[PDB]
Amino acid sequence: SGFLIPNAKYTTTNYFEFYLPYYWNIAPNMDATITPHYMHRRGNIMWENEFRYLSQAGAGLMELDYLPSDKVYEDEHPNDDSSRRWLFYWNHSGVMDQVWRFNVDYTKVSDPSYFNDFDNKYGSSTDGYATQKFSVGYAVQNFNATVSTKQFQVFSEQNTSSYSAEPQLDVNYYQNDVGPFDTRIYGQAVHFVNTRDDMPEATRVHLEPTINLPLSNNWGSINTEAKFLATHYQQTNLDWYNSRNTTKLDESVNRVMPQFKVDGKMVFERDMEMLAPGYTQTLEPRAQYLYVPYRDQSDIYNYDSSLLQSDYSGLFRDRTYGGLDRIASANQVTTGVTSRIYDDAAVERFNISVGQIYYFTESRTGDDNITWENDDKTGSLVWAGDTYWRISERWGLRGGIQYDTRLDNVATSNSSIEYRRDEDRLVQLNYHYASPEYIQATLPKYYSTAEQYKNGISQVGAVASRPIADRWSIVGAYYYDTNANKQADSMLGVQYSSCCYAIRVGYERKLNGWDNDKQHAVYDNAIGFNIELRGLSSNYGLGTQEMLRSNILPYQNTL
Amino acid sequence: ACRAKCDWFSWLDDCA
Amino acid sequence: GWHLRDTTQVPSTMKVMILDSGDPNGPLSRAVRNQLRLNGVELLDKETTRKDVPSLRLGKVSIAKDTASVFRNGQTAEYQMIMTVNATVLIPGRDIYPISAKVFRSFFDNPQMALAKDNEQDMIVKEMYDRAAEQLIRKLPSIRAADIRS
Ligand SMILES: CCCCCCCCCCCCO[C@@H]1O[C@H](CO)[C@@H](O[C@H]2O[C@H](CO)[C@@H](O)[C@H](O)[C@H]2O)[C@H](O)[C@H]1O
Ligand SMILES: CCCCCCCCCCCCO[C@@H]1O[C@H](CO)[C@@H](O[C@H]2O[C@H](CO)[C@@H](O)[C@H](O)[C@H]2O)[C@H](O)[C@H]1O
Ligand SMILES: CCCCCCCCCCCCO[C@@H]1O[C@H](CO)[C@@H](O[C@H]2O[C@H](CO)[C@@H](O)[C@H](O)[C@H]2O)[C@H](O)[C@H]1O
Ligand SMILES: *Cc1nc(C*)nc(C*)n1
Repeated sequence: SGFLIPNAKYTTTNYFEFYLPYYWNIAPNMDATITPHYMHRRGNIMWENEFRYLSQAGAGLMELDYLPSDKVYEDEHPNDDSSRRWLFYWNHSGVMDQVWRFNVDYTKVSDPSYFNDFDNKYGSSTDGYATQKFSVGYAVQNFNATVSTKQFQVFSEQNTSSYSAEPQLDVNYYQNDVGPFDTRIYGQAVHFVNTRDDMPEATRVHLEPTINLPLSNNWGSINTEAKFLATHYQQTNLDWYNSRNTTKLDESVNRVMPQFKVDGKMVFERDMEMLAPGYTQTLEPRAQYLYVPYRDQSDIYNYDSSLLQSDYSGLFRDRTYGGLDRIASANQVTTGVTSRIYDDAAVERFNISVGQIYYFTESRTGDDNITWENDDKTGSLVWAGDTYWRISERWGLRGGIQYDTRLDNVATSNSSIEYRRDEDRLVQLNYHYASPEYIQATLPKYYSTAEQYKNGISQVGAVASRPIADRWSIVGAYYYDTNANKQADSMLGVQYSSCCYAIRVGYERKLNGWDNDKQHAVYDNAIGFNIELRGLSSNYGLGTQEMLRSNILPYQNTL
Repeated sequence: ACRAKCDWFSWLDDCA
Repeated sequence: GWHLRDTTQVPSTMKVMILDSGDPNGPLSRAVRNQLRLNGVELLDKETTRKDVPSLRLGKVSIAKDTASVFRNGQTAEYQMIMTVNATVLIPGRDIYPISAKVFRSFFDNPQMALAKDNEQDMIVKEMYDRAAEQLIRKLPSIRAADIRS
């Protein structure tokens, strides 16, 4: 086709930026866009190319941005070979014939400081790493086999060492007519490779046959499950690690372990005539017993096992860590209770869940390095709770809290209250808290020792959006950190929508980095002007929704 | 690793 | 005034139904089929000649992963994951009733164990579908309440 209408902006990182997009309708179900983006501080034109396509394999979008030379980057890195910057992005997803599944999520940048300097369309300055994943899968009603590759480019210059699966094959098989029992089998073959040439490399082969007997009534349910876990590890390039650590990794490792889990739920109902005529209240208790014997996993390097968050839903999870490198022993009982309140039309209006985990014996993975605030090992250690209340068709409220006895404090908490008359007219308040003890426990040591990490999280966010005269839309957002008493994100936006065009003016002041010299955060102020031509589509919205997604902390509908 | 005498199907702590 | 639930979770009219989706082998369809089989519901093929049977069509599934909170340097700390699922339950005589499910999850980010975090994210997704399935089942009675009134 032809040229699009240009847009512009002023930022504190690039001064005046001018965009000159050009559309290119190459054919049906595939088009392209070429954008010269002139930046004045760097004094050069970033050539951006976008390619959107549809095909039998699915739908995909590619992006390639290239800046041949940079002035700020040249000044900051005088000994660098070249100052060119580039970005490659590819997002593809498709299902062919209902059985073949293709997924691609690939992002690559020249340097870790790319997203702090340029616009955030497929990336962001809040991202800590870039993901490069390919996956091809074959799925039928009782079978699925997926082969995928995962690589990660880490931006933080603390430790660039990372692990990648190249490749990882997962196989799942099911059979639900083996007498009264339901059986399934899971298998995996993974190759772990590290970017550094001195880190260990591994090959893991895992098998997991599980058999479960479910039983149900109109008022109760009970499911028993027995599973076996067989894992074989082949580890190489482990001379360097063994040379400095007392704990020695083994080349060939075999880990065989059973697991027994019994879950049960009850449902009680009553007609809450005291509060409202015809309203129903359901009290659902739930219990679970989990037993997995200890296995010394100190001679297996941790490649993809990390501690998992324990919300109310996560209290009944059968695993403490993701992946399969660390499998903590367990002799525990989880007990929870959920109360729901339905109106006359059988529509759920209120729910509140509270649960806890009781440990009969300590959960040991063989290699215990977590730094807790106390030496509590057995007893009611983990408590979780959540609530969701629909006060009306416009008011909604959500909340969640997680308390851990070993931290001697509330581990995490979050809350939000939203009013929403329509897509355009809305207000929302939210709060997020993560204690410093939780940050120290479930993160690296330099997180605990860093000034920008050790304070934890205490963030209060306000969002508002209102239309005026059926043609103007005003959107505002303000996220503020109570610990430092400093703003984290701030955004304003005004859009005027007409019959054939829409004019949008936006402004955002956001946290953008850290100044190690003076030890204070860096803020990036941007203000952009963008006009778009209407009339070619039935879209007559006021633009509030995509304006609310512009900032680094995008709006999410909590109903 | 493991021990001198261990059972693959054990159900006990140290593969007893 | 408490008492045990004397009625089944799925309504008696929807005991035998048809599960139709555009991704029958997808994780959401598998989770919904497993949840329906848990409640003693008999699922038929979409080509079934039996009439007057309610039909549940699963709509688009959207998964978003945004940043909820950030550190003092602007790096993300908490990732909030949102799952939105839509479906329509058609009673062939009466009408089509739309239902939807929203699942909220969150997890902390750690670049140094980033691959492990990705595995955790996958596990979270494998949880969320199941939760969404339960939510859809929990709106099965209300549709019945929407049918008797008309
Ligand atoms: C679905 C809900 C019902 C599930 C079934 C009931 C589960 C609870 C019983 C688990 C059996 C294990 O036994 C339960 O835990 C430990 C052993 O593990 C016992 O504890 C005993 O042995 C342990 C050894 O581990 C000693 O450290 C402890 O000092 C001693 O009291 C508890 O006294 C008992 O309550
Ligand atoms: C339905 C079950 C309950 C969950 C429902 C949702 C309710 C919770 C959401 C609101 C969160 C309030 O947050 C809760 O109070 C404050 C922060 O506000 C923190 O409380 C803090 O108080 C003081 C002063 O800062 C500190 O010395 C203390 O150590 C710390 O705990 C809690 O650790 C946090 O958990
Ligand atoms: C829910 C309501 C949402 C709307 C409210 C949020 C939008 C209002 C703007 C708040 C942010 C403005 O930021 C506030 O003022 C100016 C910028 O204006 C910042 O100060 C800045 O000034 C200029 C930009 O003009 C920069 O060159 C300078 O380096 C910087 O200090 C202050 O340090 C901050 O206190
Ligand atoms: C490594 C190992 N070896 C044996 C014999 N048994 C177990 C459970 N584990």
